[PDB]
Amino acid sequence: MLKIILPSLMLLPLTWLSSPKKTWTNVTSYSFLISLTSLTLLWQTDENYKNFSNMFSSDPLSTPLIILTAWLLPLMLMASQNHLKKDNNVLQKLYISMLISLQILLIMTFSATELIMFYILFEATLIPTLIIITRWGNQTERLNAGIYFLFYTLIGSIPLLIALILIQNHVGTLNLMILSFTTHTLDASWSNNLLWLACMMAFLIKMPLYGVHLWLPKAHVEAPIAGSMILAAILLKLGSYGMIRISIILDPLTKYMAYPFILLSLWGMIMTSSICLRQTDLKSLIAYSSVSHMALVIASIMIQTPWSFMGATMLMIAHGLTSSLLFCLANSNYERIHSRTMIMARGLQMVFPLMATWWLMASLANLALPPSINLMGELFITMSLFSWSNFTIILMGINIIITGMYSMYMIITTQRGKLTNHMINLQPSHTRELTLMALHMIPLILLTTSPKLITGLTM
Amino acid sequence: GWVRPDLGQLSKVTKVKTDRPLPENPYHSRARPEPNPVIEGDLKPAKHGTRFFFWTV
Ligand SMILES: CCCCCCCCCCCCCCCCCC(=O)OC[C@H](COP(=O)([O-])OCC[N+](C)(C)C)OC(=O)CCCCCCCCCCCCCCCCC
Repeated sequence: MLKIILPSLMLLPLTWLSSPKKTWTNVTSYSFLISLTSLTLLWQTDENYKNFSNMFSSDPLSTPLIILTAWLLPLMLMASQNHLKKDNNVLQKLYISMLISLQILLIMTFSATELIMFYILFEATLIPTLIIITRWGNQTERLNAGIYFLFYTLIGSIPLLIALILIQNHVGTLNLMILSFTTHTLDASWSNNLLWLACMMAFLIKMPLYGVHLWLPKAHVEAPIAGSMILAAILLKLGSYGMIRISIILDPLTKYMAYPFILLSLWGMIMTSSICLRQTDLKSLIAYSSVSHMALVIASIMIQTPWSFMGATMLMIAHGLTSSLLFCLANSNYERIHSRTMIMARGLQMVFPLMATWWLMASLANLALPPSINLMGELFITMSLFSWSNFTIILMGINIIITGMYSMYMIITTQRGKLTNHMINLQPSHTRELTLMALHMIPLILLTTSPKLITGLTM
Repeated sequence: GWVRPDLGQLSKVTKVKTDRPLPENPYHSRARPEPNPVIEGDLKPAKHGTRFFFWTV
């Protein structure tokens, strides 16, 4: 893991020592090489786990998240290097440093073998995205969004720290494999119920669970494009990864303690899909779609079925890719028309045909068109939920119907229809942003071609 | 035949011979409690480093 961590660390001196006319080129190229290096974690020819060191290890669950982070860093640089052209050189290098630090800390968080180090890197990732949102956001409400994000996460994560220290005192090491082997069954008392809630509520906050999801739409709206990408594509999945890692020592009382959160997830995905149906802001629509998909992931992890875990992993990877792609397309329209209003730009299919093709493919990925990994994850989550209870199919079907409805509504109101001819400032297309859309869509196609990479721990 | 002592003679410490035995425990002291069993041995290094959470050394 050190062979990925060290050159990502060396990206920062490269950023601060490169010429201002060469910084973007050098950092983008070497981050692409970093991702190519990170692809060596897929060499898993055995049932064992690649425990590289005493503090770093690789997993069938951790590996796709690490590869996705390393792949998202150059895409974030390409996405963010347009709204920083009228910007100071040291501020540009600081922004690149923030993105690189996010990538480093997220790779270390996913490769961590010890839960206290996982929590330390959790908060370490909490810092620079707050800095990015607050400093390079556009509207006034970025400060309130950053406060909401930071303190939802902190109030979640403090009882997680208390619970981790308690489990460390009880067991001795807080090492993941040691806990997985010497797991003890809890006796289902009120203290154990509170311990369960303490170690689950941080991840449920960052997922986000319904009712506590209020930080996410304003944070994603007010964030810059790279911040929205890293948030919606890695940090929610970081919460899910924490849930999967910590759920192994919570038997058996997760069986009955999972009940309120499954109901919250299902009804919240219905409610947030309805909000997407009636939402006037494109980034808000994408954010609430992310809330619904992560609610599906929450329900799968709560029901703790091998099909549910596999569908959760596939939906994590697929939703990260398609949500970053949707945010990049919305940011292209935002850099064109300087607005986020859903209905303001309408006939963009006429002027931007290839970008309309990218929009259509992103939305078809969003509504889980087969045989994509989006549909793979959603279908296996549905199968596991129907095994858990046959009446969940009603909520699943309503969610699927509204999902297709808001995705096609987005397509029709942003691309189809008559062209808003007053928008004289419609530059044709940037090869940079078309490349960004291609670099989002192609890994979706390749993972659709070979879905065995992102199945996860259970299969 | 008595001679008055000079200046400084009555005020000095004199030895004296007696057959009365010296009291071995004049304070009537109880038995003193034993000290702690001090640990001896070579100072080996710390096992597996500091063992502070996830720190290897
Ligand atoms: C994001 C949500 C935040 C709020 C909810 C957080 C989780 C709620 C449920 C857990 C209780 C609170 C966290 C406790 C962390 C430690 C848990 C633990 O170790 O449990 C076992 C321990 C018990 O210790 P034990 O396990 O050693 O028990 C000994 C048992 N025998 C003797 C049988 C062996 O539980 C506690 O000590 C819990 C005491 C909590 C007292 C303080 C609560 C303050 C308020 C909490 C919420 C504050 C933030 C929100 C404010 C409002 C915002 C709108």
